[PDB]
Amino acid sequence: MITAQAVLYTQHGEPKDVLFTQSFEIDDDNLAPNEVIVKTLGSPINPSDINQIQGVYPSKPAKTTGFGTAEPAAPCGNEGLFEVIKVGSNVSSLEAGDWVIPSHVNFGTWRTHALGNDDDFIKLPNPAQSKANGKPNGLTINQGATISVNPLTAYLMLTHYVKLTPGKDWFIQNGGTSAVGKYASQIGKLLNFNSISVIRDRPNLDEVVASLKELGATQVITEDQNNSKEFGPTIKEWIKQSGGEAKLALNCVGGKSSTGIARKLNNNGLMLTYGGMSFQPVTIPTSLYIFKNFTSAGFWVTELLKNNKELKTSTLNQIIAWYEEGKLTDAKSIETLYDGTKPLHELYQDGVANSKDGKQLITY
Amino acid sequence: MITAQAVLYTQHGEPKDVLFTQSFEIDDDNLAPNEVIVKTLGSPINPSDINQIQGVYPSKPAKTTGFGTAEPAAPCGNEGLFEVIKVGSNVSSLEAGDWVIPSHVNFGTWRTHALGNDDDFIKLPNPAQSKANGKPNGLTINQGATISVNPLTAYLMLTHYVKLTPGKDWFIQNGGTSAVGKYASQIGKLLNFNSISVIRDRPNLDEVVASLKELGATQVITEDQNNSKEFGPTIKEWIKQSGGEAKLALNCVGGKSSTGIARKLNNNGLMLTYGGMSFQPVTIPTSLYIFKNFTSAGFWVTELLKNNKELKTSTLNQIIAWYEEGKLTDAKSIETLYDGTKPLHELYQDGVANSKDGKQLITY
Repeated sequence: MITAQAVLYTQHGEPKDVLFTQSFEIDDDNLAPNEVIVKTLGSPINPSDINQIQGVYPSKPAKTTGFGTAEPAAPCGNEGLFEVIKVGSNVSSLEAGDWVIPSHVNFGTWRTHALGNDDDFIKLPNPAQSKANGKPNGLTINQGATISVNPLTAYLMLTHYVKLTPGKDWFIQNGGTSAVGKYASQIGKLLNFNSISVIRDRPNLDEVVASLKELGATQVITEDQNNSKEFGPTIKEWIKQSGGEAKLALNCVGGKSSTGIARKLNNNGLMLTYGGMSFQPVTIPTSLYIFKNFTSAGFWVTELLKNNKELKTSTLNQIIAWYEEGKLTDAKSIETLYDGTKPLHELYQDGVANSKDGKQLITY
Repeated sequence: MITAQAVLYTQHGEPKDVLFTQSFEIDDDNLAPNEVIVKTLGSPINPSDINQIQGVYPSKPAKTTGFGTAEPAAPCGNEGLFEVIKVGSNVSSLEAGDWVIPSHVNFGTWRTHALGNDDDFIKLPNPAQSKANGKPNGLTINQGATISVNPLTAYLMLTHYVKLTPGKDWFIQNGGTSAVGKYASQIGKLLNFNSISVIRDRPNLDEVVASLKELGATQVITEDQNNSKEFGPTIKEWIKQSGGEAKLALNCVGGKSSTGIARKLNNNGLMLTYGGMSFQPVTIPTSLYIFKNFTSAGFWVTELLKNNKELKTSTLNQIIAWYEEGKLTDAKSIETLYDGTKPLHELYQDGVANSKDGKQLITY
């Protein structure tokens, strides 16, 4: 018997108000043939996890009595890295010591342990296995635990919609220092796409620019420069000199920033909106739609990879391999280790409150 | 020889400052084999016509000296109804008395006559021909003169992008009292599509609403109602009771109105923006793109039909048949007849100045 902890809520609301910790049992002596028990290594806090709890994100786990509660309760967290502890008699795809992530969203990763079926999980190579496979790196816990949302988002937006000609064509993105933005710059470099990253001005601007360019952004401009009529010829020349075209815009900001990046595209451009900065709508001039054959659409990795296991698998495999081959780097998380002195839900509540400090990873 | 008049400008600007009327001669008795001489019967004043004159429209006729000016001067007008008066020795597709429209944009329709090739024109049936062939109606001059843009725009937006299920599915549009809006309502009735028309409020709202419903709008709402959060449930219930979905939004306004109609689409909705209400960008909440698989695109009839003569023909033939059958109606134009006692360009200048009165048609 294993006693486990899970972070739950019985009603939607702010995490600081509605979260609690539930102790529950998992019978490791009574595994069904296709069942596996996993023990959590780490799980991050993403905006989507918080919005889910808040009741404003339309993909969420059902409230159930599964954790032995008095009322139906929902678990929390959609991504996480776990270690396989024990497998049932018919399980061949997993064995003890393997690393896994959930195969689907809404699994609930803010907890110490989970019992599921072997197909509720996708195997990642653990460091010993990457090493034995001759790879120069193994995945870190943070890499494994955040692999399933941000890296896939960047990869898919860049490859699944418009085909950019390698060595010629351009994408432009705002939120250039966001997690997805930094992955997009790296993947753009790997795919041989040119890119412009648009970022907020800041005091250490020269250093941030050099850092993004090392990641793979071809050019970096500020939002003031994006807005500036008089800075605008510089950008047209960049694209002209390359011999290609700006075909794709990635928007996670909205408002004036969305306008500014849309206007930099050539004719027949596509914008994908994958995020937003509160009550700031996507704002595009009428003339771009009518006279420049401009299209604006959305991206939501959750919906896209719903009923597309092959696309999910093959994208995941490439991201894993790139970490192993030293070709992709993650932003560092602030790690809080659960040792059992403080209620689990409180580590996550602190993480939520401290979101502006950086990506919060609760580790175990 | 024929003595003709054309409305020209040598410099871009407001029509009231830059237009003048140029006399020119057309060699009546000296047509090349494929050439055609037409007399204008009527040409409307459209916003795009004015925008070309202002120099802020991306598709314009070349400035030349072919009208007998001293400087380069461009003609005016893209839409118009002409009557063939004489044809060259190898023309078989057209004869004297035939009604025709220009086959391409930038023809210059604000003039009394023109010389072209047979392939610069598309034939429409004249009323004598429709009548002789047993049709209950023939085209009026206004119908013919205005057939080439607005009716085709309404037909194509409704049928070429998304397939609406007869009896069940919905489109929503703003500018419901616009020429295109009133065509879309009628086409909606004829093809059994449900529709919501959003219109600005006005002192005679009830009369306008009754009139749009007779043309074929299923429901008519004000912009206030469009902006109301509390009205969402009524719209949701209209769509639920029909068993269909709101799949298509037609936007010619921008700003809050565009937000409003977008929000009323079901998942997987498409917006086509075909016009805009002066410095009001298309404004779409982030959540629609991410969570409702919303797409926003453009519509420009000039670009769509450039190299799709067959789509143009087929569409036009339908509008022509509906007019002959009495199934489609135009909005009545204010007509100013050119008789030689007032300079032609002054008739157009007055029309531009009187745009708020209604569509202006100069006749000959």
